[PDB]
Amino acid sequence: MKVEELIIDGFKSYATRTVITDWDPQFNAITGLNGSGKSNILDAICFVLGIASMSTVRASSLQDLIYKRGQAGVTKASVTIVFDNTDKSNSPIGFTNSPQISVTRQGTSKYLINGHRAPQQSVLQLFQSVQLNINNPNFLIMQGKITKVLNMKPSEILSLIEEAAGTKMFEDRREKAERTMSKKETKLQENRT
Amino acid sequence: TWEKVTLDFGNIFADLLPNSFAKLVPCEGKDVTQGLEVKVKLGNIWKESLIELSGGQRSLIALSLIMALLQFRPAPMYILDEVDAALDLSHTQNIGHLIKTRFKGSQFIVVSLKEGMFANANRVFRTRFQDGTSVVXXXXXXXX
Repeated sequence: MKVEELIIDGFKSYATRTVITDWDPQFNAITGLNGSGKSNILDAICFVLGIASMSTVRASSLQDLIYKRGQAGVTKASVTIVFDNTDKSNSPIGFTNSPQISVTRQGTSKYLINGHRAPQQSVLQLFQSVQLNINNPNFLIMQGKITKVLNMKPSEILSLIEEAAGTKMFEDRREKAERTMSKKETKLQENRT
Repeated sequence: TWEKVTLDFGNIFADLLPNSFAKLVPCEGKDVTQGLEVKVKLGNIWKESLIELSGGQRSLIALSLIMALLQFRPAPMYILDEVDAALDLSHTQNIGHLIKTRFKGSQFIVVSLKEGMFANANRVFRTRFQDGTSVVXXXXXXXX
């Protein structure tokens, strides 16, 4: 569940043409004079997943994800990712014999399962080897710009955040649905009697 | 669950912000179940809330609460949005020290807001830049 290398390309206003390595589990800082080449792969993950809370990624057409859609040299939405499974806990049943994987995605008509024409699901596997569950904001993606939103928060939202470990509202809604269903079905049982 | 979060709040606020720990005390004479507040402290002195804190020391308690929420579902990847403007470089170095001595197993990176900052970690991504994505029939007789 540890990223090894990230060699991606195909985006408009940032800085390609090298690979990053040595993704140690603890410390890989960010310091430079040009911000165009510091942490933009996170921005790439933003359009990979499609987080709609920030406007810097959502536009009229998605083709802004490519390097100027082709009028600058790169037409295909190229992204190459080599991911190795350091641990066996993030590997589901049937994926034990595939710790290392290399996925390329585009030629922006369709994606590539390891180089075979297929739908956009490939990118999911392209991030599957590091347990990056794209359903929830958790699983190494980020907590996000909520850093600047959680200021001046009352007690009720804090209690909600603390109960989010149990989600008592979810079970309460499920129990309310169960109660309505059981009322209707007990009326049906009375009709049957 | 509330006992665990209350016992965690103290150490979480104590380790990151030095000499200032708090407790998940209810708001106004109630129980933690139906109400809870925070008594933020400014280092050595003991004040009521984080309103008197600076911007950097406020982002510190913000990220401490973020880590308290994320510790239920951990993940070895952290991102900080270069909020060392109001804070000091030495305070951020101490924060990184506390991270590597408490948050072992968490890749810490920074998004570039103000260039030329956050050199507190051992490894750092340098600046090499070109075009697109960041990088370093007798029956009756018998019967009757």
